[PDB]
Amino acid sequence: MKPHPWFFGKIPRAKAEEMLSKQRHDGAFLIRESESAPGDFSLSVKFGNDVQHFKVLRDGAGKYFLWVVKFNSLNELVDYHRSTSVSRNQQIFLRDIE
Amino acid sequence: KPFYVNV
Repeated sequence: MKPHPWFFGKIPRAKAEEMLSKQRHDGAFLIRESESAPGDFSLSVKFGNDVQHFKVLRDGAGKYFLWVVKFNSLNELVDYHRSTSVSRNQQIFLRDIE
Repeated sequence: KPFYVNV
């Protein structure tokens, strides 16, 4: 197997913003470890000339989610959002960084 | 504080 190209570990929100504004495609994303909330993960995605940040939520049963659909791992949440918008008002489908 | 589209 190959490592995932979307995990960046603990990088500043600003650095994620910086590198993502330079991407050419909508949906370009990365998962980072939140510096504001230790133990939390954040999804940073580019759409248009904008860069948005989503907090990966975890519920009482230990599952991950953004809005309503729950998953068992960050892997599945990410893969599911490659064909389901990550936002309720814009159609942002995750696409690997390039 | 930092803000998130889903929070």
